[PDB]
Amino acid sequence: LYFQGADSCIQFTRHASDVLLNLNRLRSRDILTDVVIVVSREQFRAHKTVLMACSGLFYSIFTDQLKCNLSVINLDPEINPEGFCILLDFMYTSRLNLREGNIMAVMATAMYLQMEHVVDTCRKFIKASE
Ligand SMILES: O=C1Cc2cc(Nc3ncncc3Cl)ccc2N1
Repeated sequence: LYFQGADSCIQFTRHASDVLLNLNRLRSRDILTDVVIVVSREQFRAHKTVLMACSGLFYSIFTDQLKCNLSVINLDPEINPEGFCILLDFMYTSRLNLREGNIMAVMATAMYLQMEHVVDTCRKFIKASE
């Protein structure tokens, strides 16, 4: 549906999440993906704009006039690829699959990627688990 928003424009409730869903479908089909992220020898295709929109690190990389033309970006080879995969999934879905078994790897990776709200959330869940 839609609603009358604060600015008095018509606002579409599901639009942002539909856009994100459609970008994730493109990613699944490898449509218009323009970068490969390499972690611990594993490769992940993505759209630079989505990466930038979610991560301070990717924002810095792709606004650099030298690095914005790289179509392959290697990350720290100590990054847990599953940690990366979970965060990439989050970027494209809004859903973060946080578990006791993975939380430390996810949090370290989010710190490295400068994903501040994810780092905060990871912090709170650890606080509670201790
Ligand atoms: O009304 C509409 C809005 C709209 C968006 C799209 N786009 C996509 N659809 C499915 N998978 C990926 C993408 Cl990017 C296609 C048809 C229509 N029709």
